[PDB]
Amino acid sequence: GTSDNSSEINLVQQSMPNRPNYIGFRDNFVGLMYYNSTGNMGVLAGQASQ
Amino acid sequence: GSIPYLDGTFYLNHTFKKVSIMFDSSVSWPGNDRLLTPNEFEIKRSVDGE
Amino acid sequence: PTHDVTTDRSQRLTLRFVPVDREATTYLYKARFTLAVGDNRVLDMASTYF
Repeated sequence: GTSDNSSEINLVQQSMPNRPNYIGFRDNFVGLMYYNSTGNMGVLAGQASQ
Repeated sequence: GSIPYLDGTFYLNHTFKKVSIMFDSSVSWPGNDRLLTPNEFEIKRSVDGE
Repeated sequence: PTHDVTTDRSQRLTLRFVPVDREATTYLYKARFTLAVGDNRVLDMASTYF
């Protein structure tokens, strides 16, 4: 039917399981730290000369 | 209308971003490390600048 | 002039210096840097600015 309230018709009810979906970090953590982006680069300057 | 080419009425020089100079694909002319940016001239660093 | 006006080695023209230590009071900000005028170069203090 259309409504979900309990009824004789709504007794017929078949439900497949939800589609599996895994979530997790990427390999070798790609994309976690900005790389080769000019907007925000990151430095290894010496303290004195900066 | 006015012809910027031959009477000096330029108005579009605000749309340049980066000028890179290379002498026969050597190190860039601007110098060894004369510029804050490593190996080019930077203008209108508009998108983002740290 | 050509002989002995400007160097040919590698030198920056503009240097940024991050604070060595910083103190953010409720109404202050005390930033302490370390100027590093390397050998064989002189810095005119009028060029510096925060």
